[PDB]
Amino acid sequence: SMTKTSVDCTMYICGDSTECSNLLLQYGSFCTQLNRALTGIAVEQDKNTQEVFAQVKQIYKTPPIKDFGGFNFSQILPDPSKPSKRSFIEDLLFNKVTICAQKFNGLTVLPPLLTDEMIAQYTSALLAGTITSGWTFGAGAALQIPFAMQMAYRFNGIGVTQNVLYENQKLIANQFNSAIGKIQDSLSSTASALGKLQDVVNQNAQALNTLVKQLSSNFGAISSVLNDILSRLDPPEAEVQIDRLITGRLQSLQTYVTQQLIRAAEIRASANLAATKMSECVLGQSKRVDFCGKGYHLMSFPQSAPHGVVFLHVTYV
Amino acid sequence: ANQFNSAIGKIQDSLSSTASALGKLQDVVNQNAQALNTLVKQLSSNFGAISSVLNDILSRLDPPEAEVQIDRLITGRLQSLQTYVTQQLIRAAEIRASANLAATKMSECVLGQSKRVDFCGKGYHLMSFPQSAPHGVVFLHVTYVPAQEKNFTTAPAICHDGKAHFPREGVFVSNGTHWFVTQRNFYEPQIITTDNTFVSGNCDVVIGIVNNTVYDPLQPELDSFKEELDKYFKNHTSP
Amino acid sequence: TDNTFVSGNCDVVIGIVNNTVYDPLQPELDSFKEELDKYFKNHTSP
Amino acid sequence: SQSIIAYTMSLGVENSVAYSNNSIAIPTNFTISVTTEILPV
Repeated sequence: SMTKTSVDCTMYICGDSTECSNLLLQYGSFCTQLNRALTGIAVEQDKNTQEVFAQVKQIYKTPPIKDFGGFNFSQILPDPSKPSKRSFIEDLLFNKVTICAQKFNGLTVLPPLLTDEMIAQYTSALLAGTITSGWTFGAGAALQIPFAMQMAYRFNGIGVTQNVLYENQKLIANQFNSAIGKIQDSLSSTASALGKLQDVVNQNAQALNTLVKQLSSNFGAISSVLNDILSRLDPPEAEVQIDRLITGRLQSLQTYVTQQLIRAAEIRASANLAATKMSECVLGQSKRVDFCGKGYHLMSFPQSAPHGVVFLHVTYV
Repeated sequence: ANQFNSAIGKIQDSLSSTASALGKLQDVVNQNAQALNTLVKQLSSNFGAISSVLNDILSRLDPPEAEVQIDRLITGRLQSLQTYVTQQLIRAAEIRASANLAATKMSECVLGQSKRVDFCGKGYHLMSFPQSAPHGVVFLHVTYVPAQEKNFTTAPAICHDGKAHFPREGVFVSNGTHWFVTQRNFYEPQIITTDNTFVSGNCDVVIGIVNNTVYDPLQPELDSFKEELDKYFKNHTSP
Repeated sequence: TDNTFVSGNCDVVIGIVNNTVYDPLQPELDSFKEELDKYFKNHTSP
Repeated sequence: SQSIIAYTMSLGVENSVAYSNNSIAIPTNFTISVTTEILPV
């Protein structure tokens, strides 16, 4: 997802002015199509978040006993001592990736339907169903299976005979547990590790900063401030100067909405890739070559992150 | 056959009862209606000109002023087509994307069988039947969904003679007194045999392994020949 | 003989090599020849 | 007696999985389901 933005072009272009508002009525639907475009984008942000995260209709929960065959999931599963059900790796994800002027200039940001705890709750249900029941809870009734017996089928699916797990289970568990320690260390050490999501936060900040700054742009008028034109000029000259601001501010909204529709298609494409990986890497096992990380796919662990989803792919190399 | 025939009766009733059932195609007609309605409505917009009607400019203004007012309508109407065509290229990318998804579901869901998870409806994909619809395609996806789960006691492997037996296809399950192999997508118990399993390593490395007797289909087939073997020698001692 | 399957003669495969393929039933039948022959050897004594 | 009420949305029905290192659930019966999916072309 990306920041839900609703901009009232009526206040953006003609901020607190009835005289300007009467001039914007001469351009008609230009104001309407801009509000409909941003409303459609905002509605699609909840669609994207639900298509990727809301793939289960039951709130699955983890057992009080953590006997997963030696595999230590404590860094990817919820932490009851915290006010939100985030894991140790999810806390690194939200701590590594991080406004008043925007709302003051008619720019309104809408909250997601699934809050930062609700998205983490679906992630907890995806983790609980995956680790206790394999792919079966996505395709039908949740079938419990011991996790070490689940892994054997995982190895069978990639052309590794089931005896390789049980004859080497202690080494395979040590390799996973050591690799998850390296996931925590890598994500805690590099500031740019979430660069894929930092580009979404940076794109929204640069776009909304351009959208606010363009209110101070003259566009050829004697002033960017509608009150400075109306304080100095009569009804004949003030309308001539205000039309320069209406055309330029109108172009600044069409530029913003065009960039948001084109970026919304990038976020739709990325949410569709995340939806297909949520089904095929998390809710299943993928025989698709290099689709769930480099190597032979065993399984993936989902983790929530700011405006996105993080896949921890486990592969046989 | 009754499950398919009854489910198709429910598809008929659902599609005939709900008005929003084809909402994905109704959004194509609705988007084009709003886009073409805005495209025509904007010809009545002044865009700052003395009138939206081009003849009202030419009926009132000379060659000097009429060109200035006409350029207001040309600029605004030109922005109307640039906005329309931009929205049409952006929507055409959504139609290309949805047609490419439908083309890949036609090839993998209709022309074949898809092992892809959740690509050809919810469940294990059996088949898909195409049906045409206004501006789109409707896929009737037939999927196997596991419905009546029962809990069984299970083991990762069977120990028979100090050797570990692993399942060929299936999982080891207990009815409470006996052990059987069964497939993970339908409970049908089968006798734990040397053909249903494969051997690898001793019985110490498998965590949770259990003891049982593994049936050898060759054992009674050779024991019945051992009694024939003994009667063959007895017969040849007599002449 | 369970790990492999038969198809065609030994001339049609380019690069084929010679080896002995183990028959799990062969020692199970060799034990029947050794039992038969020891019953005959004992039966010559009385 | 009807009115518009406001509530925190439920994410789904709650279900703790009965996980154990010696128990497995197997489907003893199945549903052949026909599901409609509609794509614009």
